[PDB]
Amino acid sequence: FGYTCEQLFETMSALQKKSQTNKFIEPYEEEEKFLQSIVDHALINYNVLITRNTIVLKQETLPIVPSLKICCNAAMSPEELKNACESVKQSILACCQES
Amino acid sequence: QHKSSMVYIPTTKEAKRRNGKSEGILNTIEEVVEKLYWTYYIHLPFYLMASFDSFFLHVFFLTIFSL
Amino acid sequence: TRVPLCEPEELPDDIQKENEYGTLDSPGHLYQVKSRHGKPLPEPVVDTPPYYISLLTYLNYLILIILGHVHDFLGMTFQKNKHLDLLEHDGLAPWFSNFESFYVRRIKMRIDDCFSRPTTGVPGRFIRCIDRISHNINEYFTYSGAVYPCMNLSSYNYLGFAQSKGQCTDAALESVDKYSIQSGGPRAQIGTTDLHIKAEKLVARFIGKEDALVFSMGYGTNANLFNAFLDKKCLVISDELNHTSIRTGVRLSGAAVRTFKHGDMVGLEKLIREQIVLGQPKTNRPWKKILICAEGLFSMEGTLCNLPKLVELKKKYKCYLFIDEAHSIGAMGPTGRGVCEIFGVDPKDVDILMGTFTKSFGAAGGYIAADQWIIDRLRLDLTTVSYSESMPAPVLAQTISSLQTISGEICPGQGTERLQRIAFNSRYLRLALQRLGFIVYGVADSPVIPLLLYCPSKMPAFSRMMLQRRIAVVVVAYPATPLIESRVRFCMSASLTKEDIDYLLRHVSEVGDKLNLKSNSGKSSYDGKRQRWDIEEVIRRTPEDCKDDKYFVN
Amino acid sequence: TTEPVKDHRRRRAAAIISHVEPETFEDENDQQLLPNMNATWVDQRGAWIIHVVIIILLKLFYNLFPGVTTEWSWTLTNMTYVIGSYVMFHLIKGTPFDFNGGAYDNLTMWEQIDDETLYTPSRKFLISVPIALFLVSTHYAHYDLKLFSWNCFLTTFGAVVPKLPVTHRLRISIPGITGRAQI
Ligand SMILES: C[C@@H]1CC[C@@]2(OC1)O[C@H]1C[C@H]3[C@@H]4CC=C5C[C@@H](OCCC(CO[C@H]6O[C@H](CO)[C@@H](O[C@H]7O[C@H](CO)[C@@H](O)[C@H](O)[C@H]7O)[C@H](O)[C@H]6O)CO[C@H]6O[C@H](CO)[C@@H](O[C@H]7O[C@H](CO)[C@@H](O)[C@H](O)[C@H]7O)[C@H](O)[C@H]6O)CC[C@]5(C)[C@H]4CC[C@]3(C)[C@H]1[C@@H]2C
Ligand SMILES: CCCCCCCCCCCCCCCCCCCCCCCCCC(=O)N[C@@H](CO)[C@H](O)[C@H](O)CCCCCCCCCCCCCC
Repeated sequence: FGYTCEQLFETMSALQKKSQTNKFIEPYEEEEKFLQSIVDHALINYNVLITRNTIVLKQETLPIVPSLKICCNAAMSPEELKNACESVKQSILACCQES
Repeated sequence: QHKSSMVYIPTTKEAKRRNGKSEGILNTIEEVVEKLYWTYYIHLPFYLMASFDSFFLHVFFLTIFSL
Repeated sequence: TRVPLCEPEELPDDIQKENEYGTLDSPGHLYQVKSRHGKPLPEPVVDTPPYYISLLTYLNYLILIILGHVHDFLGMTFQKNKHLDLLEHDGLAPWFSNFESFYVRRIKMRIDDCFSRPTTGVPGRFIRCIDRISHNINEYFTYSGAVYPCMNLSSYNYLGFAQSKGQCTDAALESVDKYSIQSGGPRAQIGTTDLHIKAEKLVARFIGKEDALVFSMGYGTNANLFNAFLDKKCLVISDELNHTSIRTGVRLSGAAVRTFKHGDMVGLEKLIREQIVLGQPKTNRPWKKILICAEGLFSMEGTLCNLPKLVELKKKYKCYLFIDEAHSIGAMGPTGRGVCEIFGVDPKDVDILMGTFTKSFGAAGGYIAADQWIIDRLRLDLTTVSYSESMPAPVLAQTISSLQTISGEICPGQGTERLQRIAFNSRYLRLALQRLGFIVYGVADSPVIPLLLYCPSKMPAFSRMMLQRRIAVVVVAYPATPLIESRVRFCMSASLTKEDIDYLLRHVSEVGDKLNLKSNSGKSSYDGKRQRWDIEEVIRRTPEDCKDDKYFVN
Repeated sequence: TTEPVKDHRRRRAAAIISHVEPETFEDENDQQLLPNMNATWVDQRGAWIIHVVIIILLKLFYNLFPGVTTEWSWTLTNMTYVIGSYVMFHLIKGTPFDFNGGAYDNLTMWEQIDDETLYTPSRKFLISVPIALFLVSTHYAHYDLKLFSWNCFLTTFGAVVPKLPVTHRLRISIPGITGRAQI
């Protein structure tokens, strides 16, 4: 995508200080769309559901970049967790390929 | 109607008239004293105060009257 | 030294049902309100007491303020070891300094027994209170584990939906059986179910807007709503008697704030004109936008806002309108739609409508209604939706049941009886109190009837004497109110009946005669003559005459 | 040194004579959001005759003791009224009730009256009452200039001088006699 975290932080801080009504950044949208693409690809092929970190960028004040998360609870079984880990690893590897 | 679990408290007038306490000869003075005490006590701050300060203010008013 | 846990009482069904909701006596005790059709709202009129009452109030407060400082100074100067909370131990400041806690310690402390009272069971028309004994001066309490019933005129259940046996309770239990009590998380990743969307559409249709949103808490709703679309370059014009949540939300938003006097529209128009002309501070550039915040019904005063004038002004000067109505969304109106129904104003004129379910529907939460193209943006721009927990299932079931009951779908003729009962009760109580000789505020239909007590030392006496008669009331005072005017706020409910009101009228008449609380002038009666009616005549003649809409000054 | 992101630091005076700095945008919003309750009660109903009633009672109580002299009694009631007014109006700075942040931490009640608007009727009444009291006291009975000069000096410097617009928003800090005042 050709952008860094510091540039995004400076752009957001400048936009907040200038009090501009319209706050739209393209590379952030592309990154969010890509991560949602991994999520959807993992959902359609295999019956495993994960989610990404949902944030509002225009309200934050400290630096932050989009990410992904996986949760677990105390009612699961080890074999299913291992199978899900393998499935999500395969999904990530397949989506990140074709460079 | 239907009964409930409420205990109704009778009013002062009903209790007095059913108790036979009302006596014309020796109750008018009591009522006058009650009125004089309550009127004096309510309209002036004694009821949010402390015992020492309330007694001090009572003595102050009593001395003011006596002088 | 600890609050005991009270064992539930075992009683037959009929007795408990009567305790929760009271059966009607006669069908002549109902009243159906009528629309206004847009006729102008007259300026309110307020009555005043004589001078000597105010003079005595001033002397009382002056003496209290002097003595408080005398004690504070002497105690802080000499007896240091006793007061270790207000002194620094080892290079650490105290949690709070003495000055900001002066009012709480010096005058409020002597009255702490009339403010917080533990209760148990469902709050209906009879509430069970725990018995407690005071030690020292309201420093700590000792409990003997004894309970006794009282009549409640202090709880927010206007339509009487707080019950333990009914269709709403059945729906809540069924929802608990079907959906568990646990939620998933924020309503952007997991935690949204079909019940949420059903409640959304039901509320949107009930209000009359096009789309809506539902939140788990009302205070958070107001505190987080404003920062999504307001900025430093905008202006907010609001009344002087708004709720704390609006103030917190506006503070977090960061915009400029101008305030106008209560009930004045000439001043409002002048302020709008001046603010439009002047512009931004120190630069005199035009504002980006202007927003008007108001309240549907004010609980401390029991008065309505003149909506048509606000709509006219916002149409003429191109401004936006925000209306807060939590006390008037279910208890007021010919059919209970809100403030937009009595005045005949089309709902599309107002921009944002907000309300809470706590007061009338018996469940906790809040909502917001607006147009589709606004809700679509707000569902993305809000911080409550993607960062905070979601609403549970039983509360949603209770709210849906209450709304379908009021709308007239699930049960044919239950809501209308409740509306008529609450209207009649409010009118009868207000008229009887005014004919006795007291002073009340209101607009002849609000469920809030504030009776004014002026001397500082009369509120605790009134509270304790009403408690001895087995009646529960709530009294407010400084600074929540103007210094001179203290009051007791009555909250009328549909569950109470007429005989309860007669009992209350007799007891309050006796207590007021004892405490010298009835001081009325000719500005409160329509004939211009001060009226002191005897009690039995009031009871005989008021319920018939309370229906005619000419006996009320405002 | 390291610079804070958001700075709200109290600064004290650094000279014998000084004036308090004008407020900022955020402070102005904080003061305008919520009405002030320390200055509202002055303009309300029955708030003017109260001073007259207090004066009448103070005269009677000080005259009640047989041993007092009329000149001495009037001087003592002047002592009481002037000291009470000075303590309430000009001595104490702050608000007993808590407002947003510090808020009115620097100004006195006389400065807070009527949103700092000058030449208001309440101010006229409050400045005229001590003058009328002084003239009534002077004309009422015989006097000698010995205590008269000091009495008029106290009346001027404890009641009149603080009310002038020149002393508005003004702070005086002696290096050792008086503590430094926040600006
Ligand atoms: C018949 C007979 C005749 C004679 C008689 O009896 C009857 O007639 C009786 C009639 C009496 C007078 C009646 C009425 C008053 C007014 C009262 O008014 C105080 C109100 C002020 C505070 O005073 C309280 O609190 C003080 C706290 O220091 C106590 O001081 C120390 O007390 C102890 C040592 O003394 C030790 O504990 C410590 O050394 C320390 O606590 C003091 O005692 C106590 O009164 C409020 O103002 C301040 O508020 C903040 C304080 O919190 C200050 O700080 C702030 O500064 C920045 C703002 O600029 C902020 O930003 C910062 O955050 C923040 O730090 C702020 O500057 C300043 O404005 C002061 C007393 C007086 C004259 C009485 C005297 C005694 C009599 C003559 C009796 C007499 C016996
Ligand atoms: C041998 C004899 C020698 C004689 C020597 C004479 C010595 C004189 C001693 C003087 C003692 C009295 C001096 C101070 C007493 C009063 C000072 C109180 C100040 C305490 C803090 C004030 C804070 C204000 C915030 C506040 O709560 N404000 C208001 C509400 O929001 C406030 O609560 C209410 O409005 C009530 C105040 C109105 C009552 C009318 C007062 C006007 C006349 C003052 C004369 C004082 C005369 C004292 C007998």
